[PDB]
Amino acid sequence: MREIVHIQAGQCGNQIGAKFWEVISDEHGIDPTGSYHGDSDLQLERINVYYNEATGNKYVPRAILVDLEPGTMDSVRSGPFGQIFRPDNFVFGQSGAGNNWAKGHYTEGAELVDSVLDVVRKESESCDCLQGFQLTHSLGGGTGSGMGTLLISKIREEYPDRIMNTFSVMPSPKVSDTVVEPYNATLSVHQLVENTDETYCIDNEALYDICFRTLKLTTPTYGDLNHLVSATMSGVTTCLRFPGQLNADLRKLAVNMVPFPRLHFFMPGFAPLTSRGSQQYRALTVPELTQQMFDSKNMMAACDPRHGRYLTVAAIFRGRMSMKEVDEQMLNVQNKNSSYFVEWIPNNVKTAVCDIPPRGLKMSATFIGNSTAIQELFKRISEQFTAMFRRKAFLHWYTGEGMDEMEFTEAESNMNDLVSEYQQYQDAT
Amino acid sequence: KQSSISVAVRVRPFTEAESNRLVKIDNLRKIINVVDDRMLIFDPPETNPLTKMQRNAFPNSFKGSRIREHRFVFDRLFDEDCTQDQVYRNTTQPLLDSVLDGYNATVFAYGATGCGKTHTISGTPEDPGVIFLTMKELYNRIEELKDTKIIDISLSYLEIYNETIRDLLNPMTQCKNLVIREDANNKISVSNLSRHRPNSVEEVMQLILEGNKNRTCSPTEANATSSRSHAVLQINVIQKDRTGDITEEHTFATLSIIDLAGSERAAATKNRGARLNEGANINKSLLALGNCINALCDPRRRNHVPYRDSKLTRLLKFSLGGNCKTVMIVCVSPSSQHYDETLNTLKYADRAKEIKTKLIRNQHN
Amino acid sequence: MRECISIHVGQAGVQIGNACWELYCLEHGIQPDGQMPSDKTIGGGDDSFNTFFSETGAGKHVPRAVFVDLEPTVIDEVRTGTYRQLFHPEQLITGKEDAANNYARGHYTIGKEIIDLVLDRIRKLADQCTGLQGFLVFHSFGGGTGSGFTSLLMERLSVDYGKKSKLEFSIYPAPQVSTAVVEPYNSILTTHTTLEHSDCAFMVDNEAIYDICRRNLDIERPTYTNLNRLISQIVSSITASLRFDGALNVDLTEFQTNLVPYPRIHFPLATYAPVISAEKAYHEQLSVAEITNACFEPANQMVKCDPRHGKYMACCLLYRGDVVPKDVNAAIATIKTKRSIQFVDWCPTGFKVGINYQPPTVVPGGDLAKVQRAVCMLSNTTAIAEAWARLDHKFDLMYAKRAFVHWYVGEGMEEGEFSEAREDMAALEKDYEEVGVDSVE
Ligand SMILES: CC(=O)O[C@H]1C(=O)[C@@]2(C)[C@H]([C@H](OC(=O)c3ccccc3)[C@]3(O)C[C@H](OC(=O)[C@H](O)[C@@H](NC(=O)c4ccccc4)c4ccccc4)C(C)=C1C3(C)C)[C@]1(OC(C)=O)CO[C@@H]1C[C@@H]2O
Ligand SMILES: Nc1nc2c(ncn2[C@@H]2O[C@H](COP(=O)(O)OP(=O)(O)OP(=O)(O)O)[C@@H](O)[C@H]2O)c(=O)[nH]1
Ligand SMILES: Nc1nc2c(ncn2[C@@H]2O[C@H](COP(=O)(O)OP(=O)(O)O)[C@@H](O)[C@H]2O)c(=O)[nH]1
Ligand SMILES: Nc1ncnc2c1ncn2[C@@H]1O[C@H](COP(=O)(O)OP(=O)(O)O)[C@@H](O)[C@H]1O
Ligand SMILES: [Mg+2]
Ligand SMILES: [Mg+2]
Repeated sequence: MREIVHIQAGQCGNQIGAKFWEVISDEHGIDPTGSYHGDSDLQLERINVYYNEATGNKYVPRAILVDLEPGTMDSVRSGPFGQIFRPDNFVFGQSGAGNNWAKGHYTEGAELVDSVLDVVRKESESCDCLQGFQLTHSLGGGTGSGMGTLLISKIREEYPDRIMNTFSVMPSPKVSDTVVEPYNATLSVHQLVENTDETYCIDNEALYDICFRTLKLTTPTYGDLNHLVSATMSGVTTCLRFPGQLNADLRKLAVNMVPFPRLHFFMPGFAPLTSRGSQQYRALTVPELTQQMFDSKNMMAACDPRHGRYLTVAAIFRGRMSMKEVDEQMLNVQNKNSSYFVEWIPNNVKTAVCDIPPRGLKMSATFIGNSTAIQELFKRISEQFTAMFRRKAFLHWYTGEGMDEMEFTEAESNMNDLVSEYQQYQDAT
Repeated sequence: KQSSISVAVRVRPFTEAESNRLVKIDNLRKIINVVDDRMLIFDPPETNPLTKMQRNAFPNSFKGSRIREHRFVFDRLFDEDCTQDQVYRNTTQPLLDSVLDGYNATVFAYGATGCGKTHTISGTPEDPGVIFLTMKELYNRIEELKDTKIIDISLSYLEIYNETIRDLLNPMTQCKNLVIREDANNKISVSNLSRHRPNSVEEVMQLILEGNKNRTCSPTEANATSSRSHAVLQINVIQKDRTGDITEEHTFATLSIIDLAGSERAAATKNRGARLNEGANINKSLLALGNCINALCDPRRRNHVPYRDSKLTRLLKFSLGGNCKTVMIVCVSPSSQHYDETLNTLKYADRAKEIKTKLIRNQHN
Repeated sequence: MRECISIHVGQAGVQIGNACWELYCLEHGIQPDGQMPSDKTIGGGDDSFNTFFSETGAGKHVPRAVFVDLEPTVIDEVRTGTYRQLFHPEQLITGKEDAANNYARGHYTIGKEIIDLVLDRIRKLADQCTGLQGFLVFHSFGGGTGSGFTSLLMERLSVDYGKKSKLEFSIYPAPQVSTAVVEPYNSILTTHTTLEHSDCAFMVDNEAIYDICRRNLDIERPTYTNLNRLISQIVSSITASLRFDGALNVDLTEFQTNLVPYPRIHFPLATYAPVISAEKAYHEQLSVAEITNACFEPANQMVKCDPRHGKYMACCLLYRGDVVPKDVNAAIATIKTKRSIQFVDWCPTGFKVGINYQPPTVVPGGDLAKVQRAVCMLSNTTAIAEAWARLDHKFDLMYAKRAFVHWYVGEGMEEGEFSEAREDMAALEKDYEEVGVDSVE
């Protein structure tokens, strides 16, 4: 029985996690009280992947909620599903990290990491077999970046042979939400490349573009962005907890999509996505699902695949459908778009099919891409980083917390090396 | 100015059991024929009379076996009967002369498990290896240069185990506090190493023995004392003049001696659990090293050499990147039972002969 | 008295086994609960033959099968399905984790800690067999379990049971269609470690069966159920001679004797000619000659190759139903006059014939028509060399970059083994090139 321990760090991680637990609890028919009231019997046979049984057929999420600002924890508690979370898994401090990576990694996070790891050890050692961890956080903020990377490092030390799944919100290209975003993002990426098996890069502007352009939403609050991300996170692990014609767990996706150890930053997507009015004009079939799925405008990372080449993509379908259609479509996409796939991997598409669609849909699909275009992310950050690091724009807030300039230089060099590797595999034969 | 990476090959002698089986069968087979100092033949023909008799009436209808031997050329070859002094004189003494002249140098051992790398480098008390001879000759030449130059040695000794760095001369230092950080000029600069200062042969050999005692080692059924870590020894030699007219002629160099853990074959091994996990990490590190060799050889891949795939390749970055004379000691076991692995250890070595580097004399002050 | 043990490895093997045992239960009148109601009419009769089903005192019939997938999902679908009461509860899962499309995991790391249990169950099942003939292993190239654990199991069975026939039904990777990017590595390593242990490997391709379903059966959107039903029909045709009377019987040891000239070329293709819908079952005679001609059409082959690019080394035609030997003789004589169908000079005999009285069953909910005669063909050709070479080229295109190789060395494998496997595959190609050459004297 494969089990996942879910860790939520920072405000962004906590909001995404709250929406995700809403989605998963609805998927398995778990009510806000923790009791089951669903219909299908397939909802219980793999409830152990995310939930533990407590007393009265009450199911408690295997979640660990982490922050340094107490307000997020109160917001989670007072929400619709605040009463299903275990009270002892709410680990939180007093003063935030100050949008400072060093405070959340060395000064403030270091004082709270022990309690979080105690809870992690309690949850992880209470499983027949742990499949891995998944962490939801944000780069470009103090608590999320610092505590998430510290926890990832220490869990990797304790659990070197388990999967690590980082769903992270990266800095956006046009508008920033923190002045010191490049420093935190660079140090976070430096820690992530050495201590994660697969990272799902998310960008807020891509989600805004999807909501406005595809869903025709004019007020896309963070609830809707969390909705989209939550659909993706549910799609990734669908074959772990439902039967299918062709299964695929997290480790299989990591094996098939990571050709080289350091190139494990992915570009997610989800289909179908339609407006409330335009649904009735669209026939939902696999040819339309794959058409929306591979569209550059449906990606969640704000990086155009068409500026690079796909090293490897993975498509996870949900619903009753034929295998011939999926195979023929994943062959036609490669044949027609052969310029956007590396030619030294003969088959760049991993396929998985699950028989249980989402609750209100007859068919769905989740995209996870691995392409060289992701370098356009890192390069941008690197540029901004050096633009601040040449003049030492804000370094006294970090060196004042005990950091050395060698850490900054090493992070910059590592990110530049990653960019160089991606460029090498883009331009190759 | 160019300098090629020299490759010496050493063939270990048979064990007592293997020697007994092979001698009885010959009266099991030796598959490495060392025909010249720079030339060996791998799986030579006409060493199996039954195969000769069968193939003399079987005109290439089917293969069932090798059809043509492999022919290998290296810088120097050592047979089963070589001793430690012959290896030392022709593999690393010029490197010590270079480090005392002002040019960085490294010697490192590679091969399959149980081929005699720790024997070559560390040796045994009754048969000292490369390190003992090198330090002895270094301190002797220091005594020769006394009252003419001032020579300072700084010694560092670490190990790579499961992609974690440990200081062999300062235990209880946490793995979390030993990290590799490249500065603005791409210098390795491992953090929090002891950097000891010996001043005699007795002190340096005692220090090195204490370091060797802290290496990770356990039985794995290939040999009762199997190294499970990549051991790196660095000797910084710094030369000052006694005249008092101190100028840029002040010199400083590094001699590196590296013992690599061996590749474990999967088809023929009985190591289950933590030993297998350690072998997996060792194999990952050696694969990363091989990728670095292939990238350095191929002009088309010069845009990126994957040094960061493992800590071993990062610590070996200085050697292959520039300003260092490199020697590779490739250790092999000459038996049919180890036909497969040996071939790879030869084949990789062949590619490694095509790496070239630029050497610049060091100056200071 | 006669019997054979079926082994189903991986998801593909398990699902093919579901189809196969559904077909067997319908053929022999076994209900899903294991009871045979035909005893209520003919008490003590023999409608359920003990080649596949062991009988207990209560009248329950237990299939002689072993299921393994290193993952609980697929077997758990069986334990809570309609055939939960048929199989013995020892359906084996070491699914605390799967192989993740990794040969090393299913052979070296997680393939252990289940192998002893599986061989213990196989030993227990064989100890009930008074006259075991051989094993039918169902697996797939390209998966983790189906490659690695199948190779390990074949290696152990070759020692435990020695000269005992081991026939394999394997899903070959398609030339174009695939569901994983590491299929070449798994397939090459599997073949390298399996050549010295199997006796005959029957091969099918999902792309070819998709084409067959699209063209002949008028199914635009087939799932794996249709493919598994066709494979089940082929397996039933092969094993019919052990169960029902016939004019010409074929034992399991006959296939390896007739279809395998040399030890290393034991890779025949399988096909099933009268694949037809109920609507198209009318408008045609479906005589012996027509079906035998359909066997040799390249379009109807279930491995995406063309026999016209090579030479036939051996052919085995298994007939079922209302078939007269004179018609089979005339059909094969007609085939031998075609210039498009070449045979190697070192085999002027070519054909083996088997004939059985029992016609195939309808499998309600299926797609095949109720034909009153049918033919299966097992043909060893040199054209399969092409199907090897493509994989080898694909392997090279990855191995030159060492793409995905770290996932394999991270589970205890040495890099050089990859090269060693590829070299063994080169020799295999050359063997085919040496086998299909005109002799001279
Ligand atoms: C015709 C009908 O029944 O209404 C649909 C609907 O109109 C559409 C537009 C839905 C609707 O989604 C949205 O309006 C939306 C808004 C912001 C961000 C994302 C979505 C829907 O809300 C979403 C809802 O989806 C689900 O119920 C899925 O199971 C989904 N559930 C949740 O996310 C969920 C949210 C809160 C509480 C509990 C569950 C899911 C998706 C993936 C994985 C697991 C679960 C559905 C079918 C609809 C509405 C209700 C209008 C869509 O939803 C998804 C992501 O499947 C948006 O495009 C799809 C396609 C649908 O046609
Ligand atoms: N014909 C047919 N092929 C199948 C079926 N199920 C899976 N396959 C094929 O099996 C191949 C891969 O095998 P997997 O599905 O991964 O099963 P496996 O060998 O156990 O691999 P793991 O699940 O990783 O252990 C794919 O190419 C599929 O097309 C099936 O029901 N019928
Ligand atoms: N998707 C999503 N992103 C968010 C949300 N709230 C904040 N963010 C992002 O998180 C970043 C701010 O980091 P934050 O978590 O607030 O810092 P912290 O509280 O100190 O950990 C910004 O770049 C925001 O774009 C949210 O509800 N959803
Ligand atoms: N040239 C040699 N002469 C004598 N013994 C040798 C020689 N090479 C290897 N050995 C023997 O092999 C054994 C194990 O070799 P070792 O060097 O530990 O393997 P590895 O190179 O994998 O560390 C030692 O006990 C040593 O005596
Ligand atoms: Mg050693
Ligand atoms: Mg499986």
